[PDB]
Amino acid sequence: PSHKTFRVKQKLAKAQKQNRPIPQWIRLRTGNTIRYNAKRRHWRKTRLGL
Amino acid sequence: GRVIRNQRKGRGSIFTANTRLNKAPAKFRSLDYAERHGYIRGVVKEIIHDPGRGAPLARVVFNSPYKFKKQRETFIANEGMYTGQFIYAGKNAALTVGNVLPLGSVPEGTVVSNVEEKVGDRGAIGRTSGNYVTVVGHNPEEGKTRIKLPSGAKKVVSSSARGMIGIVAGGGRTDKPLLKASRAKHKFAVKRNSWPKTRGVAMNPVDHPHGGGNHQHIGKASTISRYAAQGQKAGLIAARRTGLL
Amino acid sequence: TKGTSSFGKRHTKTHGLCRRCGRRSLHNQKKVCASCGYPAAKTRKYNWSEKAKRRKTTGTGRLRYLSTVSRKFKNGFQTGVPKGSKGP
Amino acid sequence: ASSRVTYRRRNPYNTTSNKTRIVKTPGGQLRVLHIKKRGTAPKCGDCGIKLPGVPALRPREYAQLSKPKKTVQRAYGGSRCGNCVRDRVVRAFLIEEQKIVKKVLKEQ
RNA sequence: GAGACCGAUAGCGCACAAGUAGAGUGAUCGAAAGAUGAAAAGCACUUUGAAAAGAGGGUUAAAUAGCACGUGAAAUUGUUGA
RNA sequence: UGAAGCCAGAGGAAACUCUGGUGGAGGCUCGCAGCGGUUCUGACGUGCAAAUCGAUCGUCAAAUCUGAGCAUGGGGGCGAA
RNA sequence: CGUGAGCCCGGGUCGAACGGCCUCUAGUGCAGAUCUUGGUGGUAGUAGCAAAUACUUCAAUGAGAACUUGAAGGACCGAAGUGGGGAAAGGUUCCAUGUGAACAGCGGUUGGACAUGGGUUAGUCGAUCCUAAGCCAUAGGGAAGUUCCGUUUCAAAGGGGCAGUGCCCCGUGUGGCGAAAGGGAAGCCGGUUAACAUUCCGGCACCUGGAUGUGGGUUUUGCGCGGCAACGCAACUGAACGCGGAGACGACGGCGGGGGCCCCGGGCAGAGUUCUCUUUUCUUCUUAACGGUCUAUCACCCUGAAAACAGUUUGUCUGGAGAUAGGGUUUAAUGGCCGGAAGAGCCCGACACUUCUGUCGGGUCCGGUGCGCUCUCGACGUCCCUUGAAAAUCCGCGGGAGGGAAUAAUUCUCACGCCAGGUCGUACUCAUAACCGCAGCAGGUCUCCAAGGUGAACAGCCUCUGGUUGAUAGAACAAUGUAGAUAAGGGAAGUCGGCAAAAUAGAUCCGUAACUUCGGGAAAAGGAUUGGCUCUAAGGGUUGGACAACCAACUUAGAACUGGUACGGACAGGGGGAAUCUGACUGUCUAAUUAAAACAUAGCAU
RNA sequence: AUUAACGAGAUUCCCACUGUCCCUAUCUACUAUCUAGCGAAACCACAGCCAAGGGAACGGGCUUGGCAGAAUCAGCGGGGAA
RNA sequence: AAACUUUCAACAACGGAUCUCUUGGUUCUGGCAUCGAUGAAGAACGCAGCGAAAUGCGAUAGGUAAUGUGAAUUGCAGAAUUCAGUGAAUCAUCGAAUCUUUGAACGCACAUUGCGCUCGCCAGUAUUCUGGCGAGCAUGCCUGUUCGAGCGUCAUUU
Ligand SMILES: [Mg+2]
Ligand SMILES: [Mg+2]
Ligand SMILES: [Mg+2]
Ligand SMILES: [Mg+2]
Ligand SMILES: [Mg+2]
Ligand SMILES: [Mg+2]
Ligand SMILES: [Mg+2]
Ligand SMILES: [Mg+2]
Ligand SMILES: [Mg+2]
Ligand SMILES: [Mg+2]
Ligand SMILES: [Mg+2]
Ligand SMILES: [Mg+2]
Ligand SMILES: [Mg+2]
Ligand SMILES: [Mg+2]
Ligand SMILES: [Mg+2]
Ligand SMILES: [Mg+2]
Ligand SMILES: [Mg+2]
Ligand SMILES: [Mg+2]
Ligand SMILES: [Mg+2]
Ligand SMILES: [Mg+2]
Ligand SMILES: [Mg+2]
Ligand SMILES: [Mg+2]
Ligand SMILES: [Mg+2]
Ligand SMILES: [Mg+2]
Ligand SMILES: [Mg+2]
Ligand SMILES: [Mg+2]
Ligand SMILES: [Mg+2]
Ligand SMILES: [Mg+2]
Ligand SMILES: [Mg+2]
Ligand SMILES: [Mg+2]
Ligand SMILES: [Mg+2]
Ligand SMILES: [Mg+2]
Ligand SMILES: [Mg+2]
Ligand SMILES: [Mg+2]
Ligand SMILES: [Mg+2]
Ligand SMILES: [Mg+2]
Ligand SMILES: [Mg+2]
Ligand SMILES: [Mg+2]
Ligand SMILES: [Mg+2]
Ligand SMILES: [Mg+2]
Ligand SMILES: [Mg+2]
Ligand SMILES: [Mg+2]
Ligand SMILES: [Mg+2]
Ligand SMILES: [Mg+2]
Ligand SMILES: [Mg+2]
Ligand SMILES: [Mg+2]
Ligand SMILES: [Mg+2]
Ligand SMILES: [Mg+2]
Ligand SMILES: [Mg+2]
Ligand SMILES: [Mg+2]
Ligand SMILES: [Mg+2]
Ligand SMILES: [Mg+2]
Ligand SMILES: [Mg+2]
Ligand SMILES: [Mg+2]
Ligand SMILES: [Mg+2]
Ligand SMILES: [Mg+2]
Ligand SMILES: [Mg+2]
Ligand SMILES: [Mg+2]
Ligand SMILES: [Mg+2]
Ligand SMILES: [Mg+2]
Ligand SMILES: [Mg+2]
Repeated sequence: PSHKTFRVKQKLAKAQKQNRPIPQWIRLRTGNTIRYNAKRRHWRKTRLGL
Repeated sequence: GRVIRNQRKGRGSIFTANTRLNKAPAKFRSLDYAERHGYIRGVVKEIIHDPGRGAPLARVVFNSPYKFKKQRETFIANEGMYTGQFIYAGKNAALTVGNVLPLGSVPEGTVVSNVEEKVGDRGAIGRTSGNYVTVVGHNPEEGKTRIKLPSGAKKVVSSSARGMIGIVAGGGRTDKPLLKASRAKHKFAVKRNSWPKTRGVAMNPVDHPHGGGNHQHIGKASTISRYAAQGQKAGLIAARRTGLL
Repeated sequence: TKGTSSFGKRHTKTHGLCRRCGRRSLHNQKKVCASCGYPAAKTRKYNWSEKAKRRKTTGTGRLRYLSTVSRKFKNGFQTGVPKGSKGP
Repeated sequence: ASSRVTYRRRNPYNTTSNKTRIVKTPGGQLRVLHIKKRGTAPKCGDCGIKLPGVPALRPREYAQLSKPKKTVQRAYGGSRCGNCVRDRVVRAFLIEEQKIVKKVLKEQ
């Protein structure tokens, strides 16, 4: 809601910075296995559970 | 079976009394030096309605004999009391309607209300609408007074027990049919959650001792022993007799 | 109408976030966590759930202080400086 | 055309604290102004009739008025009405006189 | 420190960003997923296409190893032949 | 639709009885929204839907409907059953 | 090769280990267990992608356009909306720029998708403060214990003054949490962004707290005057303690006042139509918080003393406990006027301009009506065996403690002047795509604002402001369907059964039975009328003395004329009667097969 | 036992009314139908023409006969003890 | 005859079996005894040149000090003065520190980044008001200190 309860608003800030794709330069690190962000979250797919 | 309805009433939480609209309880003022040897005077400020009671209450204001303050107190009004009336309470109070006197200083044959069984128990007997206590006789050798209760039972109380001269207000209340499920519903809505009652004979055997059967009937006698085991007392408990009187 | 129709009336949020365990299991009316049991001092866990203890046990976090205890013991809880270090 | 209006606060219900009146602004728009409850005139302590001479405001607003504006210049001021103050003067005098009469009768 | 143990549907649920992603109001439930090559040398350049890509051409011992990558069975499918 | 109460007029010896208004009572009545769910045993019945859709229907000033906060916890609760 | 389980060889692929023989060892041999896990078929390019009325033309973009965009036309929602806001819930879905794949069950150049950036500004809004139902500490008491009870008790419980201690005064009693819908200090208008606004900018205010100066007021027998009174004035001392008020309260009914909306005239401007007609159809003509000032129901005061009783409401109440009448005081503004404030906003016209979007001129008016709608206020009234929260907080009064000038003090409840107002939320959706239902699901989810016509009417139907034109499309028109319908003559012969459909239906007038608890039945049953046009009559207000003049909008009644005898012309809208069984009635339940005679109820009895 | 009023309660009859019926016919919209795109599921020992006989006493298979000619589209509800 | 259906082979598909491996598991054996009010385990939020996760760390934040080694890190420029360096590194060791909000969690609460009280310093005309900074204020129990209460009680004055 628009009434946010600052503790809750602090979790929402964490959730949107975490929802980013992986930098390109990580895919070239001489022994890398990381290929794509497997913890991607979308508001139409999965609930944050707050 | 399961726990029957009359067993669940002792736990509460839906069966507790509704008392939001009920303000201070109706009782005398604490027995003190003024009332023990003499009398004190109070003024009926206003007569009010107490939800779920049926008899009007009167808020009477006295003067504190020690502190320079007015002690509010809610009595149970008698038929005849009015706002601005002077109320006298004490051993030496005059015998008029609305005055609070010890039962030992009141002649036999009178009519009093809000009698107390024990000295200091500020009002126990005769507090509903049209009910009252009659003084049958005295016995000053040991200071005991024989009274008659609204139920018709005689009883002996201390001659120092107090009481209010007259008959409680609101008499004749139960002489008008309610005529409607609403009028019963509103009557009990301010008292507690006890309406309506499903018939036990219409229940299932899991729910009540009477439930079950291909016909609605009570299998055994409706008269239940005095010492039944808390879940068997679902009838006429310890009936000396039954049938039409 | 206990199915699809009744699920539309469901916007009340019985359980909220807990200060001690960070799970959405703090009952809002009872004010008691359903996971760590937090009105209380003693963390909630039972021996009839081996998985529940495993998820909550000592090796599952940062170990901000116990990770250093092992090294301190192995050197015998030293104090001081290594025999003439630079600067007082 | 359309002349409908909206609440200017986040309370969407027709509660007692959410009372509004419609105005027309200098810009030509119909708007709502959220209005507080109206005050209640102070009543007499004895009979309960509205006291003349004292305004009707909310309880906190009386702290803003000057002293003469909150009371009349009689004995019991803006607390009891004139008819009740007049009765108190007569009651005090008559009962005190009767007490003196009862007194001198007692010793004689 | 070892083994007459298991060897990626096995061995702990987890050989991997595993008590993770995800489900449930909650107590709790809980996976799948290893392997190019010795070395990225991970296909410059030309041409068709809007593009993905294709065809030449090049790297490599090998692309019948092209990141959908060691080998590549069967079920099932396409073309050719009988 | 029109209960008390109120106004005017008429009849009668009286008791009292009639007439016209006013008034606006009722767990009254027709009926829209809301609430419900009688029939078609209609549609659908690997559905729009793990119970919905259409017409028809019950109630509609109250024992009506309803939000949030709170209480009752499993041989326990709660139940116009 | 072997009877066989199997073994061996040749050919192709592949790139790092493996085999025979003798003993030892075992998690050692699969066709099944509605076996387990993973993968793949036929069915099959099949069922299907059919509720919510509906799209078409041109141009641009683009490789590509039914579902991108602009223009034009045609439509729908039709104010209890497909509109404008919010509460819960969601969490960046908001905005700009760009886009390969995947998603949008057809496409896609488009997107709530993907990628990169940006976006939420408060003393005045809300939380924060108070308490409610209730929850948890403390003192204590149980329990082996996790803990249970207890919330004022069988407790030595706390709160302030004066100069890190000293000295005083009171004490009945001594905690916290609990509402973004309850109580509550205080902000309005105009402008501004791609995205914020009672929050930014400009103007103009208000409240609280703290300091403190000037002016004014009071006082030389110390704490103001006026009025008969209701009370008034810019101030005009007031300690402990006590008293009172506000906060602070139901549902419904008609009535009166006010704001907004609707409606009708005239005027100034602009637009539409103009074969003909219409002095015509439509649109703008506005005034916030705040500071004053003048009025507005009740009520109260003074004079006076009423029957021939009077005053008086739609509603019958008031009056020797003082009415009518006359004169006054006062609570109540969302009322008039002034400031704010025309300098704003809006509407026209004339020129600038490369952009910056610039300049100038004119105007922004005056009335009426109403069982109209909505909100609100007020006085009455009805109902209750139903009487319809509490606390923080503020104020008044009683009381008279202390203090206070005659040369300066003093009320800092008067005016002005000074300083400060911390923390968190603030974007967006609020739903036939942003919530829950496995989903972009015909389901479900609280609330505010609510135009014109017809009409009794937030009934149905059509339209305006605003918003959509979204739901796979094209062509044919077989059977069988689903939905909507009509049928000659008969009229329930169909069927377990009039199931389904048809018929009746609004308003006005007439007429209305048995039975009855006398209240009903009853809209009983059953009849007649209804359009258009031209008239006539009745039902009012204001100012001047059964009159005259100037206004007003609806309702009812009567009569001619008229028509393919049609007229509640669509919409909307009771079928009825005679009985039997059962439950008195209103009400309730088996969410998702049973709504009933079952449950409940009032009444009766124990 | 009787009951006025009330009833989406059960029952019988009468009036009106009508496609329930005699006895069917016709019209409209959306499907079904054909096309472009998209595109499942249940089910499945192997399969899919009968008559009789016998048989676990009702066969698609066995025995004896009848017969029997690619590949298909729209309907249909006898059989597959579907 | 083609099409269609069925069978086989080559090639090409779908799928991930088989073979080989392995910074993993499992079992056994040997040694050791070390959490926390000096604030533990756990939780939340942050910190990198370019980072989402993992790992590490805490406003001194992919870390500082100290010691040892001795020339790196690496996906790109950035360190080339750090080349006698008096010293690189995502190194090892680790004895000094830092350690946000919480949590037994401790001023009262907490569904609030809410509400308080004491002391000291600084600024605003300020012992009282406002703001900034620092140090503090839980409960039970123990030993002692000091201030008290009770005709429980002793003696004296009186
Ligand atoms: Mg039963
Ligand atoms: Mg039993
Ligand atoms: Mg039965
Ligand atoms: Mg709910
Ligand atoms: Mg509020
Ligand atoms: Mg005044
Ligand atoms: Mg090779
Ligand atoms: Mg290879
Ligand atoms: Mg391969
Ligand atoms: Mg094969
Ligand atoms: Mg309805
Ligand atoms: Mg339905
Ligand atoms: Mg059906
Ligand atoms: Mg079907
Ligand atoms: Mg409620
Ligand atoms: Mg190799
Ligand atoms: Mg085995
Ligand atoms: Mg096998
Ligand atoms: Mg097998
Ligand atoms: Mg199987
Ligand atoms: Mg098809
Ligand atoms: Mg369909
Ligand atoms: Mg409405
Ligand atoms: Mg809304
Ligand atoms: Mg957008
Ligand atoms: Mg698509
Ligand atoms: Mg596509
Ligand atoms: Mg407790
Ligand atoms: Mg609170
Ligand atoms: Mg609040
Ligand atoms: Mg916006
Ligand atoms: Mg400003
Ligand atoms: Mg004066
Ligand atoms: Mg009050
Ligand atoms: Mg209230
Ligand atoms: Mg003005
Ligand atoms: Mg204001
Ligand atoms: Mg008068
Ligand atoms: Mg006003
Ligand atoms: Mg309303
Ligand atoms: Mg009233
Ligand atoms: Mg905002
Ligand atoms: Mg907003
Ligand atoms: Mg929004
Ligand atoms: Mg909305
Ligand atoms: Mg969803
Ligand atoms: Mg779910
Ligand atoms: Mg009309
Ligand atoms: Mg309408
Ligand atoms: Mg569709
Ligand atoms: Mg027949
Ligand atoms: Mg059911
Ligand atoms: Mg049913
Ligand atoms: Mg019954
Ligand atoms: Mg046969
Ligand atoms: Mg067969
Ligand atoms: Mg044979
Ligand atoms: Mg044969
Ligand atoms: Mg068949
Ligand atoms: Mg069929
Ligand atoms: Mg063969």
